[PDB]
Amino acid sequence: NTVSSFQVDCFLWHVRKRFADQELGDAPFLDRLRADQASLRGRGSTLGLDIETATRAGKQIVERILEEESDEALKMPASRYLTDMTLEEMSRDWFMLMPKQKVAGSLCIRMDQAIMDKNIILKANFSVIFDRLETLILLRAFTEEGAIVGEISPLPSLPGHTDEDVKNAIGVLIGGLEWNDNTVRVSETLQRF
Amino acid sequence: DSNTVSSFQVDCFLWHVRKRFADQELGDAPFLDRLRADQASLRGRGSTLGLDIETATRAGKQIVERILEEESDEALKMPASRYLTDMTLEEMSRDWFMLMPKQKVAGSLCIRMDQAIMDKNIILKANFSVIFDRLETLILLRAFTEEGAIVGEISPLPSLPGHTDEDVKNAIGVLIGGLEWNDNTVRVSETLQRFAW
Repeated sequence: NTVSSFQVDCFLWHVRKRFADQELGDAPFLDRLRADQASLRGRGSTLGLDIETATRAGKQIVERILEEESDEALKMPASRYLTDMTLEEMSRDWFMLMPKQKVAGSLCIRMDQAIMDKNIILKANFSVIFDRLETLILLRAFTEEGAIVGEISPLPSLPGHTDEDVKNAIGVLIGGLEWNDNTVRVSETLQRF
Repeated sequence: DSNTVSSFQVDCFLWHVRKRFADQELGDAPFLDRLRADQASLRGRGSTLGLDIETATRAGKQIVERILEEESDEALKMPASRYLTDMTLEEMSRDWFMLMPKQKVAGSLCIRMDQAIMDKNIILKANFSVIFDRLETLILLRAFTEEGAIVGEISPLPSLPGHTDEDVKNAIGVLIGGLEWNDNTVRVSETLQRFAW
């Protein structure tokens, strides 16, 4: 497909662009770049296509090719690690005055019934794969003041958890926190996955 | 000088990507004519400079990996960081204890091992992230006996400046040392041999 090719081309041009802006890039390289820029512009018009749009489309094609890569020398795993929490934040000391604990989906859910009227955000350190959650390592609930008042942790002593298991556990946690007019928010990385 | 070998490598790797695209049977004739012609042209440029293509492709891969990471404009950014796990979650999670503690801070890394361990075969497993074919951020490394018992650890320190892949190789050496002085025989994981060393 002429269209598929063109998208890939606009995207690769874009990368050779950023490269030339990193101000590496020798003479004939900046020559080809200029020539390809003219070429693409006209191919754009002939195809009645929008370059910014077409660049975006080829980005998704190129992406899939790299994640598809079976070559050993170049292969990437790929699972990836997202950290919402600093190291200090994960291992930190916390206690509950009026503790509530609940195993669900191979996940241990905890919260302090005593806490009231706080604004709380849910931060999780966890791995993603294929644009969804793979393994949850830890998720903790923090008041505006950074105090920890809740935590969902994996139980490894028994089978693995889904991202379904996790999203459920969260919802169960928010709903417990809200009883005491706590307003509970969720990180933007927890929002996807 | 180097900007020309810099320019050469991206060209090599970008050709490769074009190749994988063409392999999917997606390109039209001009694209393929273009693929063909640039392969020949790339063959010339590596005879003259004096460069290996497979290696330069590899070289340009992280140059592009870089660019895709620093990409402003979210709709185009591609994260270059990846996550390797040698340990299970029960392993990563397990509490363990040293009969005879011996531990050491090394700049944002705690190095721990059990002095009571002698004449054993030990493997070092680690969960960590890696980037641009270099280790990026270690999460946990544990040292296991044949029977699965934890007898050592390297673990990141929380309140401190970031550690580096160098910080981590060094720390590994200090540990294998500690362990071999106790006459244990120490093997490192494949991920570790490839990345951390």
